[PDB]
Amino acid sequence: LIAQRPSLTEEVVDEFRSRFVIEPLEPGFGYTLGNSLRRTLLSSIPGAAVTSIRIDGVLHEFTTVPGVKEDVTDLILNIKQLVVSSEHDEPVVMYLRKQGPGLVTAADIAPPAGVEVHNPDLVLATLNGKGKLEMELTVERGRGYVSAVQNKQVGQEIGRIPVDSIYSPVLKVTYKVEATRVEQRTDFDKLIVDVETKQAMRPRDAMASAGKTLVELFGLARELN
Amino acid sequence: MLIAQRPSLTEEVVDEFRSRFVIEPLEPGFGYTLGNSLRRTLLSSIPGAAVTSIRIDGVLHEFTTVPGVKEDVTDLILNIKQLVVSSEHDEPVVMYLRKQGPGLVTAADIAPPAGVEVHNPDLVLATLNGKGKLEMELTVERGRGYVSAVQNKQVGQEIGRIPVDSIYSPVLKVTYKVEATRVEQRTDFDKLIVDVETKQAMRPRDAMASAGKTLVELFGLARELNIDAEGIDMGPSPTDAALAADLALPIEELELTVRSYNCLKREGIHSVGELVARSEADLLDIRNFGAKSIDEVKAKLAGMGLALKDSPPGFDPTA
Amino acid sequence: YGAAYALQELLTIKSDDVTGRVKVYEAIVKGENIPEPGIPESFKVLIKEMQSLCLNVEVLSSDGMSIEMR
Amino acid sequence: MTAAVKDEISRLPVTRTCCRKAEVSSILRFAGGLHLVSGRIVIEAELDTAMAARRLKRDILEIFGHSSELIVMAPGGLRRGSRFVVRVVAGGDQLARQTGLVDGRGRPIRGLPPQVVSGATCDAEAAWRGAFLAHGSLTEPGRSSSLEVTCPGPEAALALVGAARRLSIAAKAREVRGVDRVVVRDGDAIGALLTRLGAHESVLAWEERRMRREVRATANRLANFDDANLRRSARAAVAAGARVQRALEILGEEVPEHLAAAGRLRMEHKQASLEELGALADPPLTKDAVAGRIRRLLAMADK
Amino acid sequence: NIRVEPTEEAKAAM
Amino acid sequence: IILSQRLVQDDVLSSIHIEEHEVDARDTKLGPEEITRDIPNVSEEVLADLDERGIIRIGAEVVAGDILVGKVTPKGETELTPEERLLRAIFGEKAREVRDTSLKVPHGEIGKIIGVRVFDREEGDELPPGVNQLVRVYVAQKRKITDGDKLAGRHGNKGVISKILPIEDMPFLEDGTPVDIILNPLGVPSRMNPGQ
Amino acid sequence: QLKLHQCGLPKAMALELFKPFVMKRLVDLNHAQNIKSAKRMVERGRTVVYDVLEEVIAEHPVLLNRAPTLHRLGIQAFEPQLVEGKAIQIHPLVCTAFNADFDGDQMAVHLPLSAEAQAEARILMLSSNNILKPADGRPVTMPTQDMVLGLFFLTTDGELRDTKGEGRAFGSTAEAIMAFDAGELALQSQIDIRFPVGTVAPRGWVPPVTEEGEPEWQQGDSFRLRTSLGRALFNELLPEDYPFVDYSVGKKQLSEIVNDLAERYPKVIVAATLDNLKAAGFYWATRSG
Amino acid sequence: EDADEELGWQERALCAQTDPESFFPEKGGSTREAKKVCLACEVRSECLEYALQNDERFGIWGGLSERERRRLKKA
Amino acid sequence: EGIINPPIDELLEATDSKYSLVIYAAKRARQINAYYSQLGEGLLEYVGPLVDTHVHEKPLSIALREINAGLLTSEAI
Ligand code: SF4
Ligand SMILES: [Mg+2]
Ligand SMILES: [Zn+2]
Repeated sequence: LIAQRPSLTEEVVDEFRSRFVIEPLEPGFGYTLGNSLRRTLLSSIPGAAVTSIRIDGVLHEFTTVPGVKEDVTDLILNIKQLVVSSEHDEPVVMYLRKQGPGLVTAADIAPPAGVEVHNPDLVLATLNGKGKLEMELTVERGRGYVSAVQNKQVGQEIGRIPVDSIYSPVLKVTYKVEATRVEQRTDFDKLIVDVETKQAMRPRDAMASAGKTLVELFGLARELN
Repeated sequence: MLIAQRPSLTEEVVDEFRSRFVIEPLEPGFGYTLGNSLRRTLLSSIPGAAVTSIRIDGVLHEFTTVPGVKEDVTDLILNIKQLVVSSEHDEPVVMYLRKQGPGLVTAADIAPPAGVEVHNPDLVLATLNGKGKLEMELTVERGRGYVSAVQNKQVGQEIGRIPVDSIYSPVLKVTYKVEATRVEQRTDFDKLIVDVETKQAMRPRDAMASAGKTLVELFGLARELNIDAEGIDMGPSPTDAALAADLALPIEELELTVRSYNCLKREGIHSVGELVARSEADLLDIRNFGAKSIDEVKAKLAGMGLALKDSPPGFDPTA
Repeated sequence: YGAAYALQELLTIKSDDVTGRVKVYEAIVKGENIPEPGIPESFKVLIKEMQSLCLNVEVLSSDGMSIEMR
Repeated sequence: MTAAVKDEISRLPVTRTCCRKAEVSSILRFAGGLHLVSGRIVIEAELDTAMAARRLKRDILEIFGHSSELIVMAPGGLRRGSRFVVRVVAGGDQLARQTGLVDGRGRPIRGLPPQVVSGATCDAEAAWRGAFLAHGSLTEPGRSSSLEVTCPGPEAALALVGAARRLSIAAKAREVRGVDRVVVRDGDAIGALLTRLGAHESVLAWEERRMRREVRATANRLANFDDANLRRSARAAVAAGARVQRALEILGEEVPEHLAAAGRLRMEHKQASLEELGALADPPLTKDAVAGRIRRLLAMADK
Repeated sequence: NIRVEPTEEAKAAM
Repeated sequence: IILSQRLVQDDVLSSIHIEEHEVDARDTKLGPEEITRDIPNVSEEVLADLDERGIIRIGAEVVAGDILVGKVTPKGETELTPEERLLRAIFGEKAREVRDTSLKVPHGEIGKIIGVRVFDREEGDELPPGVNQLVRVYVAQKRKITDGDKLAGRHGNKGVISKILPIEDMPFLEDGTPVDIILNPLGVPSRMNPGQ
Repeated sequence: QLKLHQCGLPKAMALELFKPFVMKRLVDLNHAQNIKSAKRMVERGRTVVYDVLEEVIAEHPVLLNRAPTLHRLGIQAFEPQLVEGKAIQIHPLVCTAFNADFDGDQMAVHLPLSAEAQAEARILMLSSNNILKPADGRPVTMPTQDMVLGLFFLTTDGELRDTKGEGRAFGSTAEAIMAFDAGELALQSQIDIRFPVGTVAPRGWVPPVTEEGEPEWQQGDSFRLRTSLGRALFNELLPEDYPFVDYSVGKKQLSEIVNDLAERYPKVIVAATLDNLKAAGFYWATRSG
Repeated sequence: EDADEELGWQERALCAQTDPESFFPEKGGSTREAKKVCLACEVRSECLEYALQNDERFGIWGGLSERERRRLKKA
Repeated sequence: EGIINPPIDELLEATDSKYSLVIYAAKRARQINAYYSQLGEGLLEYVGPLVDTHVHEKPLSIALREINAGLLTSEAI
């Protein structure tokens, strides 16, 4: 019987990639913890995302703006990959305005205070000499994937276009267990969880949130006595 | 974020030592995140004590039969393995069984030393015929989970030692399943059912509590990375959520002696919370004091159970 | 299968019993017993065509008396 | 007094679904309430009757599909009532919405639900059954009687009056000190109504009582029916003397001089009025003194 | 061509 | 076939479908039919997305039962049953003598309005004889992949999606890459198409 | 996840099929004042309408049919339940009876109305009372694919497998499972397992351990057996009275077992055993490799 | 609530929960009861407007009798 | 629970075959439904149910439960 308790340490591979090493666990007990952490990370990590738009001269998705090279149904696919973070529990709004020829990168949006656009290099559209773009993007907070239909408000406007929302800052999570067989006359596991996030928060915060959620969930079983 | 629907855990009892717990309603998913974890923690993360090896007599390895006893070596080893014991010594402890003559040698004939106990004396270990003798030795020690005789084979060779599989974990069999449960709201809300079966020593509820505590510690290990990190908030903890109906109510009292209520109203007490704590000194020092008034603010004050000088919740008045 | 009532309702009060469809709808809406099926319209159309072919089709009761189907 | 009639009413078997829905709606509208909690709604119903609580519970569960609690904490709060409070927590919002208490996406409903009103006459009979079970009083201001039900507002009182009209009966709404009720003064109408509700044994007992008692000619008029009313208040003082004999069964607990003298004067001069009794005191004491003394004697002999 | 009716014993119980 | 939720998140298998609804105002014995938003007896809320000439607005979202084009057809003199006449007398709603035949979306249809094309016989359009006016309305909707939709490959391997699992609970490679589709191997050998 | 007597209807089809019943029910519960308002409420598709539908749909069988109807088992009565989608859900076992594949096939649903029709669809045409085939008498409601494979991989000999253990003695099947969870035992390795006093010894097994002065009984004899863990897990699916199988179970053996169960046991037990076999076969086919 | 729809001001009439016969007295009947009831109804203004628009000289609407409605309509 | 309750084997111990059981249960169900429909109006010969019921239970299920419990008898006319 071992009296040693498991301990966790962190290593940084990239600014948005970390390896968390947990050891020593009981034999045949690392895969379960790793998979539970992976499920929690990929499922229920809160974030912020765009939830609707409206353009100056557009009434529905299935049309095109004079002067831009993309349909209004491709701008939507381009702004779905728009990684943002928000601090206001209300539906914040930001404005995009561009005139003249050139590429409308994500760096051309004017976020208000408390919200950010974390990848100011995504290309949203390209305008010729006779085209101008003016639109407003609504930012909300949530978790998981919320479809456009669920984003429809009651009695909305004619020009409001709801959009699919992906409230998830975690990009790729994996794990691996090494059977250490450490020299204590016994065998034990060593779990290593590799976490990569999409440049919205560091993996440490994602792991902390997952741990908080799992602790809250298991507390109900703990207090059964 | 807020879960908006706190799950609940409910137990059912099938036998003396068999239970069936239900957790519901879990969010979509989450029936598999904490099902395999609970099962494995129950089956491999609870301390126990068990027999490690036995020394039947000065003569053995004649696996055909042990002289004097009806059964054979394998049946004897299985019967020993069924034994349930509890121990407190970290080091191995040796006890002896010295039944003699014809009859049925059972667990009650063992002579455990101090610090160890056998919880099922009625278990039958063998049958002796023809005035046979059975002078057996059992070594007991603590551990976790199931560890086989492999990993217990001793390089040092002793004539009579025979290692046996050790079942340390109190819980013997755990199964789980998940189902859909929601009708009012959207479907896909998970309900988790876990069937637990243990041995005579421990009840399923204790095993569930220990597993939950261990998992909570394990995941707090990771939550410590950044304490100021948002997660899924259950919100209304049942204890204080229920006790808010009587502990932090603005009304000091509803039914009580009018004299005492009037005296304490205009003296610096509005909500019962301000009075529950630091009661003795406040009632003593200031002009407002009473000898038998304690009976009206100590016993009858406990609308649903409460003593004074108790920490009150909601210290911020919701003015 | 040997299910006669299911077949009879599938052939009369769900397809052809003109006066039976409304009665069964009313019975369900008012929460009472479904009424007995009648005689389908297709049989009457067949008899009319056969009579139009100068054939003396007629239905007889227990005694040798015609019913005339209204 | 009334308890027997209410028991006869409640024990009666009711079959038609509309009548049961109407009775449940009426009982929930008179002697029940909504208690907003946690942003949702819970329904409570406090009944001062033996089994009508079971009747309401069963009717709710069967015709509406809900499960009740039936906590027997007394309604008065002093534990003396020993009367039953039935509660509905889970789904009580739907019970409130589909019983008629609250509808239209707005505040609760002041009077009876619109569905109980404008229904077959049997439905009005059910409405009276429920209303008379919730509250009620079968008073006898003299030899002829008068029903009474304290409705929770003028709208409910007027609705009950209208429902009575459909039963051919005569009803009168009334209000005093801001609390209002429905009164049917005529004794024959009282019997007619109490027959419709369902009670018959109680009807027979009331009919024999009033018929025998009322036939006491006193020339009507003032000073000839007024003296009859002085004698009727003297019979009320005879009931007070029965309370005094209840106090005697209790022994009165070794009462002091004043109350003993007052009780003795009341008993010996069983017909003398309070003023007349007071005139008999050695130090002439006013009607007020005897009034207070009888008040406090009744208070003491309450146990 | 049957006739269904509760037994005498069953009627009394209810 | 089992699918991943990613194929629904990223519109990998989503497609736009368009339908057209056509209605014409023609001539009748009791006078011509007209297209207008002055429908005889309709709660005003329905006539909210209709424009000046009674044709739904471009960009409006329709659901089953909605009105696309407002049309009124005359019916002439008729005799009402006693109950209907008594009810009308109660509520005093004078009959208009023209009923509604407006064009409505069929049952189980949704989508936005893409285009409205209207032809007038009095504007020189070559409408057939006895057709005063014609109008066509286009409704478009984007469909995502859902269970019941049929998928297939190039080797004659087809099947209907019977499940769409979350991304987390999908068999994932050693580096955390979930698989987007799971196919039964029992169908490969017996069908003799090892090409897949 | 369905049982042998259950089917899954999309809520649109269910609502359109049961319209009069739901109208009457929601008029009864005062969710509407009259049939006109109830009809409008159902047509507009409110929320409580589906809550009422979920309870008017209970214990009302529906006939499921697939054209062409080559034999009487092509029409079968199922108990419906609402599912979220636009496609029906069919238990995997009845497919063979319907000759139904899942590559675009369609089926039709009919609704019995009267008490006689419901009684016929409930007693005569029920799905779990039609195990055998009228043509020759062999079961058709039997595990067919990915279940035969699972129950075969489970109950088979370790010819070329990495059979580890092969000589260990276990005091119960729970201990064997605990040893298997750890990388110590194989699902097909031959081990000595002791069974409780409830199990029935294998058909044959005429000799117990040779004794003297005290015999063994056909039941209540705590007997050790040389068998694999997979065979014990398989036998934990059959009824409590069924003798131990202890041999490889392909499709012929499984067909014989199902025929014996149908002949010797009530219908409810047979349906429960079939569902147990279905679930276990799917699980172990997933874990088969 | 979840109704999400209103038919009009009729649904919010207090008199619906009260004796409908009290608003049409007979043979010398009184008017205090119905008039008192109307003064608490929220849609009283709408009821009076509807009564004036339809110009019906029977019953009492908006808390006014037929004679009061005539006098108001005179202007 | 559900449509498989009571079991067919137990029910068949009270009749001769499935065909007769169908008519037996159907007639009992019609009697129960008629009793419910006309319960409010004047009394009629219809009786039952003879067993504990639910809020809104199908009369056929109640009839089958009564048949299984042994509270009914079928004659020949
Ligand atoms: S004002 Fe009109 S709606 Fe209101 S209570 Fe009076 S009559 Fe009824
Ligand atoms: Mg096919
Ligand atoms: Zn009635």
